[PDB]
Amino acid sequence: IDVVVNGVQRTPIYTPGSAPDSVYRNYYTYFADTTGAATGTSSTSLVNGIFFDAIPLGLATNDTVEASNNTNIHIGSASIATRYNYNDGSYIPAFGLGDFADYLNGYYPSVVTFFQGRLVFGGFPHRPLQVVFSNVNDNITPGRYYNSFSITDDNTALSSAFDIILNSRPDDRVVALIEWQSSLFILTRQAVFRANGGSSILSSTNRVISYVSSNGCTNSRCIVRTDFNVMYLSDTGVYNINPLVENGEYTVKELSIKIRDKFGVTREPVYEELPWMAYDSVNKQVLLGYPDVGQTNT
Amino acid sequence: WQSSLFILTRQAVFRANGGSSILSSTNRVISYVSSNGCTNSRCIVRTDFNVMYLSDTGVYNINPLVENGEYTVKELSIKIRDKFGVTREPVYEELPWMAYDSVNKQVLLGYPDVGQTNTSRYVYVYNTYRESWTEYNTPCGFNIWSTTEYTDRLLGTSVCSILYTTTSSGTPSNFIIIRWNASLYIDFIQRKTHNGSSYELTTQPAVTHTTNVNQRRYGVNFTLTRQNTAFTINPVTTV
Amino acid sequence: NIRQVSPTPSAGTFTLGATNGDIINWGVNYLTIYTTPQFLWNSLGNFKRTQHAYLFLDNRDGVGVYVASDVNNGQDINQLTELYRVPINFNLSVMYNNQLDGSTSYDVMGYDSMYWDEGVFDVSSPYDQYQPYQTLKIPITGIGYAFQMLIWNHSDEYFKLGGYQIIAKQKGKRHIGRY
Amino acid sequence: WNASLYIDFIQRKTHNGSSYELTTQPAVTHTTNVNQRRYGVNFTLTRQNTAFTINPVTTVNDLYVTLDGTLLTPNVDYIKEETGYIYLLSTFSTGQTLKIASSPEGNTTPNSWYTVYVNNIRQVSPTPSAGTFTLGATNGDIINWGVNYLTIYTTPQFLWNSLGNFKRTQHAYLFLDNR
Amino acid sequence: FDVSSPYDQYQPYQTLKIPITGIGYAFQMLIWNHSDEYFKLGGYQIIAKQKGKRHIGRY
Amino acid sequence: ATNDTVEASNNTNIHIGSASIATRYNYNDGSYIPAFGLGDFADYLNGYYPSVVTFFQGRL
Amino acid sequence: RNNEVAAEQSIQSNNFGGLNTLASPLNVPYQDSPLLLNTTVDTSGQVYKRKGTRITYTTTGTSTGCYITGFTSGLAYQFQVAKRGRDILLFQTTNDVTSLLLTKSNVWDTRAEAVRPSVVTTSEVTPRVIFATGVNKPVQLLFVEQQTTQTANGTSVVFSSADRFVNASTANCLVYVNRVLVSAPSFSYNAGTKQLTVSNLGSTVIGDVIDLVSVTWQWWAESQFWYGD
Amino acid sequence: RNNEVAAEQSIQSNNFGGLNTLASPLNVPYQDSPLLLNTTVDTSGQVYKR
Repeated sequence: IDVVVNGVQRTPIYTPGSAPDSVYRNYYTYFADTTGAATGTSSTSLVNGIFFDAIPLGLATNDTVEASNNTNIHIGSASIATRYNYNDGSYIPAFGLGDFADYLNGYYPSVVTFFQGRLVFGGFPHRPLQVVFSNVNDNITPGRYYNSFSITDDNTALSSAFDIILNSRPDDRVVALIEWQSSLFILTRQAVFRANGGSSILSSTNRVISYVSSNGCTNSRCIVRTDFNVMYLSDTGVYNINPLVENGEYTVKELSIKIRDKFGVTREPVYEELPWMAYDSVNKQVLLGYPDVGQTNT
Repeated sequence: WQSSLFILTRQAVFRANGGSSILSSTNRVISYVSSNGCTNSRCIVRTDFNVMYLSDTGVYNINPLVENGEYTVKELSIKIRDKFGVTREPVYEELPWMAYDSVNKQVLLGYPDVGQTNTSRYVYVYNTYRESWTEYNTPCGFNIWSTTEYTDRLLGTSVCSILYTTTSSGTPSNFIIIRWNASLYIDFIQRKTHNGSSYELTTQPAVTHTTNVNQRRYGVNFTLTRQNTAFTINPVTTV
Repeated sequence: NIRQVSPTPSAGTFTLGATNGDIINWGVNYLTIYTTPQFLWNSLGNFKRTQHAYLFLDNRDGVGVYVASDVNNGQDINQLTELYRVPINFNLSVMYNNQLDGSTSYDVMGYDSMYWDEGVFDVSSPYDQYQPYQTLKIPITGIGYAFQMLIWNHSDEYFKLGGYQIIAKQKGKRHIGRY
Repeated sequence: WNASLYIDFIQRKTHNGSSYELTTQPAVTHTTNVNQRRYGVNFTLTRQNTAFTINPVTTVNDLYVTLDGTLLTPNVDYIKEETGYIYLLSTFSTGQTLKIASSPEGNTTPNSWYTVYVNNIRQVSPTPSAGTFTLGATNGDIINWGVNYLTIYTTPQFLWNSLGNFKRTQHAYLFLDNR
Repeated sequence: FDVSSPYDQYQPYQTLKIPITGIGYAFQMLIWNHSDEYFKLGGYQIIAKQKGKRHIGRY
Repeated sequence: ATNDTVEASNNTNIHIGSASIATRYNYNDGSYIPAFGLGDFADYLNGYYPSVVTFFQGRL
Repeated sequence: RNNEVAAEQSIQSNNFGGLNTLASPLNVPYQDSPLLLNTTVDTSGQVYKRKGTRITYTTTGTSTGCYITGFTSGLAYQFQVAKRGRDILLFQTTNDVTSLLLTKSNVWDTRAEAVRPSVVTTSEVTPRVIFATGVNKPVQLLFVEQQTTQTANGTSVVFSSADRFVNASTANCLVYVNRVLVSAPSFSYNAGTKQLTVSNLGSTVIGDVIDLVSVTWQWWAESQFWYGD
Repeated sequence: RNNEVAAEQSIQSNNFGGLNTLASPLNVPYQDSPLLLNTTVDTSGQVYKR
């Protein structure tokens, strides 16, 4: 556990009355469960909370506190367990991301996008239909952007982070996220959902999820925006998302209706990651990389 | 469906829309869509284009109106109306079912007949894009309890159904799970390694009658026999 | 993967004289029928003498053959190799005058075995299956005010009709009945 | 994408007396069995990485077929079939190596599967050695080399609304832009 | 003389008349290329005459 | 305490299978899961229970 | 007359209309068919024979009010959850072979033996399948999963903090070793320290992934929630 | 019949429809191609090499 107060890293206190105990803005670590609480006595003590009861008590009312776990597991071997100091392999604090991503078992977000100035994480192995939106840009910490993911009663502003839970068919997970025509399209492996903030921004109190279609997407690399529409690759072909004249809600239209026989290899899970879509704006073209049976690499 | 909640009651369709907010205690407005109800909870499906449900008279989708944005119903099984209508007796209401096969963009409808109160007997396939209908038929009937879409650990997404092939005093005596779209063109495919044992067959399609000297005409199909092992015959009388 | 003559079942069970370790696949045949709309040339009384039916079939799913690597338990390799994985054959029945006593051409793709003066060398039977797209000219000679075609099958054989065309000529209104 | 030449995997180099590396030659390899006569050529039937697409016109000799290093004849020793198969007509044994490589100019120019430019002048492709070829060019010359690919445009099938009537074709007029 | 080969390439817009004599109930064209050469087809037209129904097969 | 949570449940295992138990969920089989306020609408004495379930806007 | 006669002498390739049994044989459109049996009609108008059905599972016994649905649990693990009479069945299908894994007997009573339920699944951390019969209490089937890595070469593995597997047995718990199901694992739970030892796993190499999936069933009991105030 | 026959004796310059592998060879529209390989189809209906 590394604690940074007002931009300066602070030293933990283990034995009361020691040398770092008389330094202001220093902290103790502790563990608490149903049977009581125990304060950390050494660096190897198992703790999950902090407090600031030093010889000088507490902090100023506007001091910023950043407590981070610097355990470099589930990451490459060139990483280091120190805070970012214009070096390689350091860590950047993600405020509240651990409340949704399992940093112990290794479940981490897999789909990322931007919507209304907010960073959006969509795909969790253990939370397949949960989408997390960060704060609006640099509202929590001036200078740093899209760093807050905490949803608590500490900050109840509409510009803070929030989340959406989707209800759909079994064996369904979020595979793609995109922004199009004032709406956010969440393409899950078996469905399409739409989030519209209306006349206001998409916040915790202004989220309405619309069910577009029961036709899902393959992966996050099979969604593109062209000069006219938004396209995605499904198990049966290529589908674009277009509004309805009846009520303004969005439906899907099959663009690869003439080449349906060339699609359908991706209903085996091993072939789902291979296909991709890219948009060539110079020639007004869409490139589709599609796999075959027998080649599982690309 | 489409920001709305559709409540299909046995004789009506209702819509609940929260507007720009969620559906809460102070934000519920119930709209009357149609007087065409639904059969059961397993006769509602969502396709890639619409929402489909089975009523007493056919299959209807729910679609919005251009005039004001309100929803109405459109009959999709307009060409096969004569194949529906058995479900206005309460005993046949639970039997029919609907399932969505997203791999082939099809809707499978299990529909019952008169004389078979255990399960549905006929399967009708609805190709969604062309709004088209066809029939899947097997000897002794497709007696299906339920059909769903599953994931085989090797073959991928597939469609399976639960059936019975042998009947004991009007009660099913076996439980079989089958998968659609097999590699061969025969029904109820079984694979076995030969170890010197014998191979079990399903029920032979046949009908049995007790002849009366004053009666010379005897039915062969299910409509005229009401027997479980009744099969469909070639309409060509010279075959 | 070799179709056998079905033995007589005993008490819902049958036996085979196969070698131990052989793979056995068995199932029940189902009846497949495609019916064309009735053609009347906008006349309920005029006869129409049919001459030919042209059927356009797609055989791309049936042009595949078995290879030597599909041999199981040291079976007869020559019986399996160059054998079509998906046999293609169907029946064509034509009925007239709203009656169901029509004329049937049974095996229009050809024989599934080799015949003298009919089979070809180096091509597995039927040799009409090996063409990815095939056009079959079936002579259907009959007279009626209304005619209709059923393309059907009741075996393990597969067909894929891509199109059809019926050639006919118009005669006088001389229909009297079936009896 | 969208290079200045009409060949794939274009590589440019300055000649310094060294050799030029080529990509994988499009070819498929089979171990012949005496009871099997049909061997697939495309990826759908071979599942091999170096599998290429063949010209659908069966009268075009776009293949270089070798049996244990011996070149085979397009019509005397094998047959190019419409279903992505090659049928062997001659006598062979089990365990022999059958290699089918892409040679768009036939058996006469087996190296015709790639194009070499020396100072914007097309040269006769030399025989590669271990995926590498040498040129007798002057030092400082610019060498551009790449792999040829098959380009096909197919017109819709013309039937004149008749599946039985013959159509004698006389001429095809093609209007081309050469700007 | 004075025109590089092919001399039909030097015309910005060209029309080629190609005699294709054959008989069949269905006919089809492939415009193909397996070399470094480039083509740009702007249009095509087929001339044909009708004959009466005598197709038997390929064998 | 003002923030104490209280859950009072009827553990009568009637109108249910014979393999059920009258104890709270403790990673067991046939135990009961508390449904807060469901008895105000479903008749747990005469056996009238809901027959259709769906999900809408994060609500069962 | 000309339109109909020319259409009936024309090539009929637009057969995408499917089955039409309501129109008279005189009035059936040229795109439709008056009798389709076991034929699949393509979007392009091609009519082909339908594929057959493959029997993946067979058993003998009385079955009434049956239902089946597909499910995927917390990890990528696909199952088939079925109701057969009074019982709940868990299936797993691989290469057209379906294996019965768990059988929860006597979940419902004789009144709901023949009643088809309304079924919905939840995408929670611990997923569950909700069965609703009109005559019995709502039922839930809960899946609880844990994952671990093997540290030693042997036939046993140790799950730490396995406080959710206090009643783990063959009738409740399934064990997967490198995504392969173990036929007969043995469970031993320690009360003093939260540890579950799973043995009879076979040959386990260091670094192998062991997944523990406990499937349980509960009923919904009426309750009231209040705060202390 | 007249429409199709006159269309197939007409100049085919509107080839902008691209590839159509789903339709039968008898049912492929005159704007479509049943087999396109390495050909770029322009908006105006011109088919050139890629």
